[PDB]
Amino acid sequence: HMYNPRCKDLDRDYFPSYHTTRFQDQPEPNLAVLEHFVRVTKQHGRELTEKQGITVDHLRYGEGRQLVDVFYSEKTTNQAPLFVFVHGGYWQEMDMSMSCSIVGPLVRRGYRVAVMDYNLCPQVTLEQLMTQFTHFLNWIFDYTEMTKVSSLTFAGHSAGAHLLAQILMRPNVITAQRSKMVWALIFLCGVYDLRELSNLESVNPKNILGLNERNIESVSPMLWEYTDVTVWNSTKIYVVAAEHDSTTFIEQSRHYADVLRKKGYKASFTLFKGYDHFDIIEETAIDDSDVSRFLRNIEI
Ligand code: NA
Repeated sequence: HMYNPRCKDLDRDYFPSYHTTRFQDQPEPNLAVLEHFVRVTKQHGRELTEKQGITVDHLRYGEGRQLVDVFYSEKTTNQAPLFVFVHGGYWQEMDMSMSCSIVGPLVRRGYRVAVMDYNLCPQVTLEQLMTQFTHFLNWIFDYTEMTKVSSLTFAGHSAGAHLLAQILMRPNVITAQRSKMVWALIFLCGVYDLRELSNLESVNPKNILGLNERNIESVSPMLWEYTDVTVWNSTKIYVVAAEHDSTTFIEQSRHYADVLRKKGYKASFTLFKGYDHFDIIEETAIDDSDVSRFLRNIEI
């Protein structure tokens, strides 16, 4: 429609699972690319604590699904930097058991890694899920200050890249000092402008995101009016889109990166050759992978 001027189908251009070049021997490649996603990532999660010698602390920032699993190696100092991952799933699915592919190589490079969970729609309106996420940001800074670690990196995939993007507009929580602690913000294949997808029964069935004409501003990072930009000048921001996403996905990332840059943040856009929306996460469990080396390079 808008981010894809060649568009025919929107229910296809808003489900990344259709733009994969993988599983093409299959009648429904999309179902295949999800089955695979769910399976391998759960495998990655069990392997962390059953074969990799990594330790996990089970914490929470709130009731029920509002959990933080903190992964570390005991051979490494407790004042290690902290890497925070915010998972995807269209605000309707995905959980901790599928969110920990990224942990292993980072722990092996000397990070502590916090992998968080959140409540889904429609248990919350997206709008509420977002005030809950604000509580998680307060919790994670409260927690790092406790351990007097003063270097953090945040990464969010997909709907989690969208949820993460509020860190730049919650200054009553994220002080200038807190901002100063952040080395990088990484936004993997997110959505930033919800205006289109809001009116779809395939993405938003029976309006479970609880959106409407009045809160569309609020839930669209694309549309905000950024202030107090200079306090983020120590933080590098990387908006990433995968080569084989939807065209809509890719351009949203590209424009968000532009919005960010024009407003004067240190942001860049990347189009990541060979990846789709999903294997771009799957492969974070492999230290040698392309995406791994990308995260490594952010450090210099
Ligand atoms: Na540190």
